[PDB]
Amino acid sequence: DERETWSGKVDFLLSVIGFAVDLANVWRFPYLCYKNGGGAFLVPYGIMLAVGGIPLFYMELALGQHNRKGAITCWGRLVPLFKGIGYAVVLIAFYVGFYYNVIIAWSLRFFFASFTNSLPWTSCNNIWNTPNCRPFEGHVEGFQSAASEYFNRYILELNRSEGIHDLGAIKWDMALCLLIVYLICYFSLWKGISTSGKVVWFTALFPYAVLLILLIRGLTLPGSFLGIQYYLTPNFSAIYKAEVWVDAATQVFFSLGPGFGVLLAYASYNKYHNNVYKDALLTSFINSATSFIAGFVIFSVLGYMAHTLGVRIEDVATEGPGLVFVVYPAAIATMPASTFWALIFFMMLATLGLDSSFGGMEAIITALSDEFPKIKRNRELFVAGLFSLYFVVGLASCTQGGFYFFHLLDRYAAGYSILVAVFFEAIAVSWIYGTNRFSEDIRDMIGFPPGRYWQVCWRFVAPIFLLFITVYGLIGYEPLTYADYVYPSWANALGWCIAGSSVVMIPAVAIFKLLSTPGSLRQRFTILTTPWRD
Amino acid sequence: EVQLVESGGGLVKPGGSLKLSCAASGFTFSSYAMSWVRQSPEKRLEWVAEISSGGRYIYYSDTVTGRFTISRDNARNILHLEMSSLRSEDTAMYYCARGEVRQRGFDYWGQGTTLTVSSAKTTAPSVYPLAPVCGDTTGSSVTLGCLVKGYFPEPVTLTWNSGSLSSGVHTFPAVLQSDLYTLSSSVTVTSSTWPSQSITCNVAHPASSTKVDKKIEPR
Amino acid sequence: ENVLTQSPAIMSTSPGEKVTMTCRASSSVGSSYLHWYQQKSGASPKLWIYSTSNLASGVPARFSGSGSGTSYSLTISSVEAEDAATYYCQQFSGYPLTFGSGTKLEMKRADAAPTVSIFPPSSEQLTSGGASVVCFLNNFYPKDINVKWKIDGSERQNGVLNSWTDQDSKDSTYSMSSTLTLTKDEYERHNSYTCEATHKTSTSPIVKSFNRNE
Ligand SMILES: CC(C)CCC[C@@H](C)[C@H]1CC[C@H]2[C@@H]3CC=C4C[C@@H](OC(=O)CCC(=O)O)CC[C@]4(C)[C@H]3CC[C@]12C
Ligand SMILES: CCCCCCCCCCO[C@@H]1O[C@H](CO)[C@@H](O[C@H]2O[C@H](CO)[C@@H](O)[C@H](O)[C@H]2O)[C@H](O)[C@H]1O
Ligand SMILES: CC(C)CCC[C@@H](C)[C@H]1CC[C@H]2[C@@H]3CC=C4C[C@@H](O)CC[C@]4(C)[C@H]3CC[C@]12C
Ligand SMILES: CNCC[C@H](Oc1cccc2ccccc12)c1cccs1
Ligand SMILES: [Cl-]
Ligand code: NA
Ligand code: NA
Repeated sequence: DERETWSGKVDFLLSVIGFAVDLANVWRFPYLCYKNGGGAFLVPYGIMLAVGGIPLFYMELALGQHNRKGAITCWGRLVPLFKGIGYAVVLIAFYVGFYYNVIIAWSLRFFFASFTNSLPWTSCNNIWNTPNCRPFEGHVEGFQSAASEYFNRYILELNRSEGIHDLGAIKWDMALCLLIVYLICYFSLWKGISTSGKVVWFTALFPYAVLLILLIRGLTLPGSFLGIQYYLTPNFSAIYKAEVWVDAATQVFFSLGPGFGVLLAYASYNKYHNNVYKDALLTSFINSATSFIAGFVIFSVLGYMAHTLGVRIEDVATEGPGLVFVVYPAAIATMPASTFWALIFFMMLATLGLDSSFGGMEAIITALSDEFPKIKRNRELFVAGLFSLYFVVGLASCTQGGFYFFHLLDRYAAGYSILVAVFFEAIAVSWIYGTNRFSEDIRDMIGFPPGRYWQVCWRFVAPIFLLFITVYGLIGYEPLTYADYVYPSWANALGWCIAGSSVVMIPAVAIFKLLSTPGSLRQRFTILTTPWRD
Repeated sequence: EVQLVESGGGLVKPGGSLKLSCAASGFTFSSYAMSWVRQSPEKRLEWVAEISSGGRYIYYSDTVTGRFTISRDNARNILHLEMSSLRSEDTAMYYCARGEVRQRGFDYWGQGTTLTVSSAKTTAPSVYPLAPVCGDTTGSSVTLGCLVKGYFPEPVTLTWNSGSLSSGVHTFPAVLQSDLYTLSSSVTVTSSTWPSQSITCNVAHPASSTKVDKKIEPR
Repeated sequence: ENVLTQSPAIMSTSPGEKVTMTCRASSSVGSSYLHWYQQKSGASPKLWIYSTSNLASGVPARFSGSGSGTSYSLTISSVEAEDAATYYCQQFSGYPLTFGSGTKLEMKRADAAPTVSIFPPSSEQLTSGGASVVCFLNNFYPKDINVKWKIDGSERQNGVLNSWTDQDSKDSTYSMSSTLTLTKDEYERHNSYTCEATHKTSTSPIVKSFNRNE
């Protein structure tokens, strides 16, 4: 037959970089270095990257290029008994689309909010403020910074929600920003990679320009070198601790995207004899290199705050959305030409998420187009049907309690659910399908087989690597809370529906296909353990 | 270490079938893609077929596709090439080569097995001793000869005094004329050594069950 | 298919000199898919250079590889007689895989005249009804030689078989057999047989004859 292919090699490389490089490279990696002995954290981060992360990254990329199909068909064409893996992964990515784009909407709201010479989040004398407002971050819960109250009491209006039961009014300024996000995602994804592979040129490259600028602005700041000290001063007392190796393992596995069917779908439009092994190493490196660079951008500024603004580094060295929507903007408002750093900062955050949202959506579309040609012949219709569902339900995230809705999905939509999914991917490839066939498949593509190193990592390391994460992920479990709020019992179990909603397709479709193929049980396993190419 | 031994193969008639085999030993045969390369009697290398590690990826040259079938026995570590509708242009020595990495070529080759495709029929040679003329027995050295004429197919085995005499020997390669090979060998020794000592020409043509020894008397 | 042509086809070199051989492809080849093989007379090929410039195991450092696109070359810094062989290039970037046309490297030496011997039919062949006269032209250089047959005084041109030896690995010389076959009747109807060799050495040819009686 004939399947569409990238109009250029860079279009693919940028689509994969744009997917892999997002906010977690900015608001989590530097925190982990800071939290876990500085430069010493690079040791377990690098080991977990070379034995768990990149082996899984390389697998899906190779596996997607070789089978020329999306996530559902590929795993059906590989281990038919485990076609449910594809099903599981497709709607994990479907769930994530309900909260991830909320971050891009916030980034655009702060962008539109920065069109002035007096950035609003710098003062404590506005209508949205409390008597307990501080000019900069402290370490007492009831006394919040001027930037934290702007984000919480004006942008979010989160003070008006008693919990997830009380979502309250829809913020149509937010609802509008969210629509602009899905509009961009539409006119970039409706015509396929012909146009998608070109938008990533901007969304994946623009952040590097901003990083470059902010890197120079940060290092030229007084106190910049003090932040770099807090960032990278090594302390190997941590390497002996297990919770560090978990942070490294978990960040590695999540900063890269393996198993989400995104890389699968992306590599599926590669040429069969493309050197995907060269592509995996290059793209992996750039993802980690970007986090390492972004660390300087953040901590040069974080030191300037602790040096010239009189704050304790522990109070501003934070992670998650608080770092990009509260902490870093506060420092900008002190700098001259403040208005300039804001606009590029929030555009960087937007472009950092957009190209990741692209891959998640494309993983869904591609997977479904390769299984239901009715929607393959009607792409522009399917995406509008998809994105409108995303927008309508997305209005809940634009309510006054939308964060409680956001935090709920961020915990359950893809946390354990993807770990178990990739666990079977690794088992299906290395054990059911076979490293022999897999290596033989790769040789035919790139001309040489994988080294014994990669084969050992796919067969033993990656499973325990994922197991290592899933075990300790369950040990440190505690019910869902945000600030002084404790989610009700029913909301907790709701996230378990969402988690198991995907994973259940793995044993379900196994059962449904075991009961649909005729023969004896070993006669049925053998019919469901032989690939389509055979 | 690594060793490859090609087997089978000899003379077939146009249209016939034949099956060649390569015995691998000294490495994990099932981990390496193997290929059949051949060399025409005009000494030209031509790749024929490649089979992947597990035999799931097969490539044929456009000159043999539909007629040749390459296969693999990873249990006994044997490589196979099944030939059908054989043509005379398929006459060559067939090599079994190991080449798993394309960026590395064929790092190990067998010794070859020979395939002759002809409608010509097997014939035993006629061995003639080339005793010199009855002229002056001048010179320190004297040159004798052996004429192996009118046989088919290749090869023969020519030795002097059962192989004990090797220096001064020029065995000329065979030339095909009208579906028959002709071969000659020249040996040169000292005039003191002959006919003082015996010089015999040992010819062997296993295709015709022929094994002849000719002594060189100076009649 | 990607045709690979090699020049020169045959090449003679004195030990110690520098040889260069070329391989030109009809379609561009990735520098990492172009290999070289050395094949000695009557033996199997051996991988010599892989990925344009990387020497195989057991290959001395006097060999180097170079090139890109459609033009590659194998170079020997200072040749040794154990390098006399035919060298084949190969591409592995496209099916069908293709081999170059070969470059035969031969050893140069000082010119040498042939020692010519002539042999009449044996009575064993005469019983069969055939008669073939043989001429050996041994240990001469260079390779090109020319033979001429004469029955009585007249020159005979047809009914002849010529064979050439490979270059001797000892003295770098060549040798050739020439066999003229007649019928026994046509053989017994004349009584002077002559085999004269024209070689680069002598201006006049080297002649060897016999008469059918003595
Ligand atoms: C830029 C910094 C801040 C981030 C951490 C650096 C990584 C990009 C480096 C450090 C350890 C490296 C790895 C070290 C071990 C190897 C094994 C290597 O595979 C082989 O050993 C040969 C096998 C073959 O060639 O087939 C491939 C690259 C890799 C994974 C390296 C990949 C990249 C890694 C993760
Ligand atoms: C091309 C348009 C594309 C769609 C843009 C979507 C933007 C979302 C709607 C924003 O709503 C306005 O936002 C302004 C900023 O957040 C507010 O200005 C307030 O804040 C400004 C600073 O941000 C001050 O300069 C103003 O005086 C003050 O009214 C203003 O009240 C509010 O109604
Ligand atoms: C200090 C920091 C901000 C420097 C910025 C890094 C920039 C210059 C680097 C990081 C990522 C790199 C890109 C990564 C991938 C490729 C694919 C390659 O086929 C073309 C070049 C291209 C597109 C690179 C161009 C330069 C690049 C954008
Ligand atoms: C940093 N590498 C990509 C992140 C990845 O991004 C995605 C992975 C899968 C689907 C996604 C859909 C929309 C946006 C992002 C998606 C996520 C893993 C867990 C939550 S988000
Ligand atoms: Cl990271
Ligand atoms: Na991104
Ligand atoms: Na990332």
